[PDB]
Amino acid sequence: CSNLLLQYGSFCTQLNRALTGIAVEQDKNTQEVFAQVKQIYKTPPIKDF
Amino acid sequence: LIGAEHVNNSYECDIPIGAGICASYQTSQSIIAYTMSL
Ligand SMILES: *[C@@H]1O[C@H](CO)[C@@H](O)[C@H](O)[C@H]1NC(C)=O
Repeated sequence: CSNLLLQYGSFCTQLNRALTGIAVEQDKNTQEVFAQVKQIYKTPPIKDF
Repeated sequence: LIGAEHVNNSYECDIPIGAGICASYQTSQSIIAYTMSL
C-alpha cells in the first residue's frame, strides 16, 4: 500500500499541512482572546467591595 | 522530550510545545524545558 502512495504523496503533503494549519490556528485563537494582559493581577484579600 | 533538561523555574517561553510547557535555549548554555510564565 505504501508503494502506491508515492503517486499521491503531494495530496498528503497538502492534507498534513492543512491539519497543521488548523492546529496552529486553534492554538493561537486562545492567545488572541485570553492573553490580552501581560501581567497577572492577584485578588486582594479584602473582600469589602 | 529527550535532549532538553527540565528546570523548575518559570520564564516566558518562545517555542510552544503543548500542555503548558515550552522549550527554550538559555544558560555553558543548553536547551531547557519549563512551564511557561503567564
Ligand atoms: C525545584 O524546586 C522545588 C522546590 O521544592 C523542588 O521540589 C524541585 O525538586 C526542584 N526541581 C529541580 C529540577 O531541581
